[PDB]
Amino acid sequence: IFKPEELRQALMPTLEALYRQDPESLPFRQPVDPQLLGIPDYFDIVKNPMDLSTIKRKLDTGQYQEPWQYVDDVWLMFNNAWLYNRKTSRVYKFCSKLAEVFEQEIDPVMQSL
Amino acid sequence: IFKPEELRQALMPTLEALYRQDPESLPFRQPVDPQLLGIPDYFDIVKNPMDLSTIKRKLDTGQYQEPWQYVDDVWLMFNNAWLYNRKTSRVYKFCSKLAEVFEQEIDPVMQSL
Ligand SMILES: CC(=O)n1cc(C(=O)Nc2cc(CO[C@H]3CCCCO3)cc(C(=O)O)c2)c2ccccc21
Ligand SMILES: CC(=O)n1cc(C(=O)Nc2cc(CO[C@H]3CCCCO3)cc(C(=O)O)c2)c2ccccc21
Repeated sequence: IFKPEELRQALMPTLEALYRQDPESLPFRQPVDPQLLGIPDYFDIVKNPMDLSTIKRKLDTGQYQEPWQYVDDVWLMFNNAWLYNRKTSRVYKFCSKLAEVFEQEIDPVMQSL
Repeated sequence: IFKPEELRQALMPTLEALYRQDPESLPFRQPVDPQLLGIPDYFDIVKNPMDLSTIKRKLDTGQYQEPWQYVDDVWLMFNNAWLYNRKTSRVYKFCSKLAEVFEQEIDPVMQSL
């Protein structure tokens, strides 16, 4: 039993704190476009894309029933980037920065719920 | 014989240093849109518009043959902004800061190649 308008109250500050990271969030504010980014093999590796805009729209439009689905999506987005990208690349490091932030934002919110 | 991914690795640090200027890079991260910004004389004054998202695209999709073409697109972006906006304007002052930064990051990079 979980309602998605309280989930907005509860979880959106955590999402907002990822968007707040600048410039680290910018490669995550939109879906990965493999041709435009010059990474045509992206979907030979990643099979479930995720990004901040998809996560925000799902919060905004009730596609999250429980809060662990939001959490798993946020980790899917980061995992994808750690899976595809080189460890020395800026996008990898940006991923690790957002992940750090996300871990500290999300714990008290989830310990509450 | 500069290969696309060689230019991308060498030059993209300088593009990151531009994005890291907040708020100064904010008006430069997407193409100037006259309707949305209410400036219908923009294209009567600026003929070769340039912005960070275009420059990034060209680097991502190997559209630069040599480093001086990138350096040219960055300066074109600055010169358009100084040309169009009044000296007292936020956009002009922001531009000035982005150029002082770029000058400091482009130096070791061009020598290095
Ligand atoms: C999510 C993901 O894995 N990626 C995301 C990439 C990427 O550059 N995304 C990106 C990055 C940016 C701007 O990010 C800046 C951040 C500072 C470094 C210069 O780029 C804008 C957009 C967009 O408006 O569509 C997209 C990317 C590039 C190469 C390999 C992987 C990439
Ligand atoms: C590059 C250029 O010449 N311009 C860039 C202008 C501009 O404000 N672009 C802009 C600027 C911003 C960010 O605006 C910031 C500016 C500083 C902090 C307050 O918000 C976002 C967008 C967008 O959402 O597309 C666009 C602009 C406005 C008037 C005249 C010229 C302008």
